[PDB]
Amino acid sequence: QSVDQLIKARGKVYFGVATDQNRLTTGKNAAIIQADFGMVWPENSMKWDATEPSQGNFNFAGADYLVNWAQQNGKLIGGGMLVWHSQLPSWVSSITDKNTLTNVMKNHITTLMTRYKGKIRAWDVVGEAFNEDGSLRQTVFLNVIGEDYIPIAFQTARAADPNAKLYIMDYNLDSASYPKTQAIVNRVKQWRAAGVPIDGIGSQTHLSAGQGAGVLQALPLLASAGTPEVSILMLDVAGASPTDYVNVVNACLNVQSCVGITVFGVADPDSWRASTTPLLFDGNFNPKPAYNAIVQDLQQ
Amino acid sequence: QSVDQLIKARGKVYFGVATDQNRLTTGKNAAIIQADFGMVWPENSMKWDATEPSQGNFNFAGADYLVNWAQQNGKLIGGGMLVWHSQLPSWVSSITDKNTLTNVMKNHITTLMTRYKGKIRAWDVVGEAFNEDGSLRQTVFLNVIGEDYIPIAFQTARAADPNAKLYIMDYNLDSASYPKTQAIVNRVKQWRAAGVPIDGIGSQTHLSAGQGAGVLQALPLLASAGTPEVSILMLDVAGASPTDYVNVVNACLNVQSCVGITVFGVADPDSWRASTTPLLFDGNFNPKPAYNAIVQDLQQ
Repeated sequence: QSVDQLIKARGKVYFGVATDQNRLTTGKNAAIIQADFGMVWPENSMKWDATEPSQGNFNFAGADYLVNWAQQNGKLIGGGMLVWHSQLPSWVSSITDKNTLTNVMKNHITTLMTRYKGKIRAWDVVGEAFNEDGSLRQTVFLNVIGEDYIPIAFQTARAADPNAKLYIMDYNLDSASYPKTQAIVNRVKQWRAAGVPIDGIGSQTHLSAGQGAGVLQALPLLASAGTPEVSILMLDVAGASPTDYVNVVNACLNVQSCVGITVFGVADPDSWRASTTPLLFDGNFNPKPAYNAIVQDLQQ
Repeated sequence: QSVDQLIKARGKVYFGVATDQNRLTTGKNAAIIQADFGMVWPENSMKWDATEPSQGNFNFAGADYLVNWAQQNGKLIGGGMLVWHSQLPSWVSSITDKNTLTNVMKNHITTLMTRYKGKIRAWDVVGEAFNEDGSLRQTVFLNVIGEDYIPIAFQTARAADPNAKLYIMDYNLDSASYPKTQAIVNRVKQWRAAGVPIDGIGSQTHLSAGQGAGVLQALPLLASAGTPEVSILMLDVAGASPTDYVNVVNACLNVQSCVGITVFGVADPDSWRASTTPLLFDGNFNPKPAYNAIVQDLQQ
């Protein structure tokens, strides 16, 4: 039974999953995504070291495959990250000239978004821009361009595909009392009041056992930044307890601006932290109790 | 225990496995490969749709990753397929001029091989070139260029990297009485007598329960073509019976020119036919009975 259908029935946009070409051609991933999920997200195939490994040499084969598969099968598509310090090729982090890096950043955004113009529901334009204390992370982009790199990236992205929702993304936004959570709210409010086109906050939710409950307060706080959308992104939960997963889903239902949830893979052995069996299907592609508890929660 | 260490002790070159970047960053695949396998073969990253999706414009991000991982961890590397009708961009298959397709084919081979010159033990230069009845498969290469496309491919390959072993590969070479088995032997003997540098036949061994016994007669028949090497490539066996797998390993051991065996993935859920559970590790990354039977067989 399909959690995407059930969550749409509750007024949300999607229940989604990260995937890529070799997932869709192995295992039972393609069948499960067709039946049970409404949106796909590139596991790796749109990050910077995958898509522009040297200057101007774009690698689009993998993303092309995912985009075509999604369209053929009637699924929504997300993408990102456009601007991110991890998985950043050395040729970008070596740049010290402000104008050069500004144009490199603008060209990377514009080329990716233009290739799939109109087909991508939402992009994470900037990711992991905050330190844990809430100050801005001192990446090459902050150090060289300055604080306006975030305004410039969103402005550039809006011009490239005016139809896409533009998100800022970060992790460790799972507790309301955490400084990072409050800082991103305060900065996003101030950017949007200055005209920066930030449509969404995406919360990359990687939880330990028992941390689902805290998202019931954190997600409302993120929503108070006033963005039209917020999302739960790349969700997984060590142990995959029903309680944790149901708490996260209910946080999504409780927050009007929360458009949906994306889990970080289908089956446990294909997780980046597989020994914590943190996903909704087991190594035999059977649904786990957490999957069934979500169905039951969404039916009510 | 490492099947690769054990097969090396019986005088063979490797026990290998197919993999790629997102396998190495998820599950337990990297740790099992480090401990137990001696060679890696790209699941997808070196095929034509991934490496030359528009004419003359090459994508190497995924393949570079695999080659660097392998070098860092002391593993042999295989590559392919260079010339293959599947996963073939439509810009190639719509060429109708013989000289243009020949140059396109030569440019694809030379670029890939030159980039990793000296780092790749063996290349599958041509794949799946035969029909089941033993005639040559009518691909764009055969139709536009003619049967000379296979000599041209290998000659070009030998010039691009003289240190690499050059292989032709095909499937359903698993029975000594099947027409396709004798047919590839016939043609390889004739090509080699004409000076075509075919160093190896790679037998893409995808078996159903009970077919391992036939490989004991088929692989020596393949070896009668006189190539320096033969190999078992992309091995998997529906049901993963110890008896089938041991029979395949013993065929390798019995054939002087068989240099090793490559299995088509690490764990069952990541197989292209996962429902047949055809690999040596299960969905929790535990070694299966077939793995332990291979260990015992290699120690006898």
